[PDB]
Amino acid sequence: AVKYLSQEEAQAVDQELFNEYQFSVDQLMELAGLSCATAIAKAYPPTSMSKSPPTVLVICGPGNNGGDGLVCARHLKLFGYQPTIYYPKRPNKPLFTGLVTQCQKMDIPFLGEMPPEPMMVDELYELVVDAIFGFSFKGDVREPFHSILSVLSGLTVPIASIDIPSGWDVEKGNPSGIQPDLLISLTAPKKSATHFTGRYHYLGGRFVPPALEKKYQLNLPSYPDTECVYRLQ
Amino acid sequence: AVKYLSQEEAQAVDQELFNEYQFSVDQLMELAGLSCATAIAKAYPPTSMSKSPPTVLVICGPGNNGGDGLVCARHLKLFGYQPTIYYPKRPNKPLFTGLVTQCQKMDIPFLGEMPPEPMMVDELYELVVDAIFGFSFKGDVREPFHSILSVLSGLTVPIASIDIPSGWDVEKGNPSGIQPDLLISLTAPKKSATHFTGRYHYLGGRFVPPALEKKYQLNLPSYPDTECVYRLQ
Ligand SMILES: Cc1c[nH]c(=O)[nH]c1=O
Ligand SMILES: Cc1c[nH]c(=O)[nH]c1=O
Repeated sequence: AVKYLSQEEAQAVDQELFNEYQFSVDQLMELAGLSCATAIAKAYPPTSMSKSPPTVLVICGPGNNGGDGLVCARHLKLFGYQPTIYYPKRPNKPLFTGLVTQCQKMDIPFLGEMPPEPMMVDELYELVVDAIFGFSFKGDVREPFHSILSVLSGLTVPIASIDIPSGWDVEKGNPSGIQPDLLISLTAPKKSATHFTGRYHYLGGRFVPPALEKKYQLNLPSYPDTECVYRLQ
Repeated sequence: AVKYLSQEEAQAVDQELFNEYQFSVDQLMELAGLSCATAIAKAYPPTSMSKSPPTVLVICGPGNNGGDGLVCARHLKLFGYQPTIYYPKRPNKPLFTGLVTQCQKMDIPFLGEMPPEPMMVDELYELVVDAIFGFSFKGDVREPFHSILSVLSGLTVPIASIDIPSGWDVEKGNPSGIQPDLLISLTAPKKSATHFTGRYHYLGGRFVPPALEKKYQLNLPSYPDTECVYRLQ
């Protein structure tokens, strides 16, 4: 049975990865983003969708979860989805400026505003990716994300969350928060994951050294062959 | 029919990727390395091998092909191979120091010398990955790579080459050079690829924007589902 990580633990593992093992931030994010794009394509394959190419809104927050979202948007386009991104708060750091340019030149469009009504999102986007807040959230949630989350909580189309459903307390969840259909837990699941009631839970981020998985007793499942995702439960 | 690129063309496409599209070097290398690890696992799956875990020597050169090799070693270990690396000439740049530490802490060992006789390599390593020179080679080939290539040309176990078989002229090949069993062409094949006579030719590096594939008329095949490799011919 895979370990579900405290916020303490998750912070520690993440910090080993960057300092002790010296993975660069972009390397880990590229693998995370790919895992996400991959989970989405397995859960919601293109052939199984009414639109062709199937359309997807990726909503990216102001830190690393946002960046996973950018990577994810990009691999989705390659897997034959048609993504659109909303990215309202963009850290001005080469990592993020690069990701934005990549998507831009992939003709992945960045909206200037969130569609203000649940219905409009529903009509335009067959699936929505919540790439807003991640495991290091505390929060608490400022604008424009409060009003964004609030639009999301009224959607009828599925939500895919990266790592944590944004708006949820990282260990305790949130009974009134958003309720996604797919959760991609990166590295290993966080304790908020026990409150998850969607259909698809996937593990992603196939880059965890054995020595580290042992040290924290993560008990990761065996990813099949060369896959970067594993369907849990 | 996929385009086979001149060295001119390949240099140009590569430079669009980094300048115009602003992919960072590590992002592209992580995807390349993964493609390689993946081609190897599909061509030589673990179950199909006499040793368990199956063993692999990754020989890494002094530039980017070397770095793809480091990434590749690492994903191989994750896919259940047991790799060993020989990396004699290491650029002292954070990118490469990071890759070395990652592998080190994965318990992937870096040999201090090349086993000097073809037979010793054969007895220890079921497969050898040629991660030495890449598409920007001119060369010409200095030590210790000359004596290395020379050891390789006497092997009985298969060779997997990344992008180009090292020692070959990038467009014209090399009749007396090494003769690999697997070639992983990254991005798109180079003209040396027409001289390839091994069994496995895979395309890798699933990150080519449509606008760029169109501008250079690469005519890439369709990668299946969420795969990062495609078997050619
Ligand atoms: C440990 C860790 C690293 N990176 C993530 O995105 N999530 C995690 O839980
Ligand atoms: C265009 C190009 C980029 N990167 C590579 O490794 N090989 C290539 O041919």
